[PDB]
Amino acid sequence: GSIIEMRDVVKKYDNGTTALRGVSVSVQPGEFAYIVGPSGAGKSTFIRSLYREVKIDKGSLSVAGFNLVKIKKKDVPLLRRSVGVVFQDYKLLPKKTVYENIAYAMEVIGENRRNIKRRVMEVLDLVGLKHKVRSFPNELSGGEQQRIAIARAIVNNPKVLIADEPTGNLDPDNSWEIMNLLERINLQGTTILMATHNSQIVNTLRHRVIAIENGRVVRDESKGEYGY
Ligand SMILES: Nc1ncnc2c1ncn2[C@@H]1O[C@H](COP(=O)(O)OP(=O)(O)O)[C@@H](O)[C@H]1O
Ligand SMILES: Nc1ncnc2c1ncn2[C@@H]1O[C@H](COP(=O)(O)OP(=O)(O)O)[C@@H](O)[C@H]1O
Repeated sequence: GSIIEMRDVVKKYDNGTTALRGVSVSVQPGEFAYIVGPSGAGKSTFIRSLYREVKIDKGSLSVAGFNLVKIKKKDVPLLRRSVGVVFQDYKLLPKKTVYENIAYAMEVIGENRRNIKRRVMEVLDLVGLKHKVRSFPNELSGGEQQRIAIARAIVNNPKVLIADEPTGNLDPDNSWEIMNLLERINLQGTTILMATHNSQIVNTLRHRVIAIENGRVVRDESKGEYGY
């Protein structure tokens, strides 16, 4: 069974621009897929629809057992605990330590504090930065910040991780390091969809490629080339 099932999705913004014009995409647990296409094709709109940051107008969309047409605002946090999200600009909170930035994504459950700490240390070890637990984001390189943000994204052990240009603000060396981390997370079973403009990454680390142009899927292929 699918972990993401999108059918005939249409999205028109308030000013009238139709950003998705009938997109259908099916993703199985454990897949790694790149989302590629020219500026304005609708990649960001597609990614945002997967964690309900944008609401679809027509079609259907299910993610991790959540019906994103039906889900109420009050339940989006629950969805966010099954879908981790990674951003091009990392979006750490600059006044919080590394520990606080990661712990913030874990829901408080009565006590929870000691359990939260063990899990924060687990994901820090997964990304190789346990020695930064008390650091602030400014003390970290861009690559280190994105590794911390990825630790935050997986802190609830989600089955899906969505990334919008996760290496777009990183230089080449750090871009490859972040790809290695994402691939390691994927090999453990997590489904990963990531939008990207990095032709060298897509052409080298071959995965499923979903190409969008003018709001429609034009190509969907195993181990595909970047094609742009
Ligand atoms: N015409 C547009 N084309 C592309 N992106 C847009 C457009 N209008 C708004 N945006 C996006 O939305 C952001 C601003 O959101 P906006 O609709 O102005 O809401 P608000 O001002 O209430 O926060 C922009 O930074 C951009 O990312
Ligand atoms: N908030 C917005 N309001 C109006 N138009 C928008 C908004 N955000 C994006 N668009 C437009 O919708 C289309 C798709 O944008 P986007 O999903 O960001 O594409 P991509 O990520 O492929 O560059 C573009 O024409 C863009 O200008």
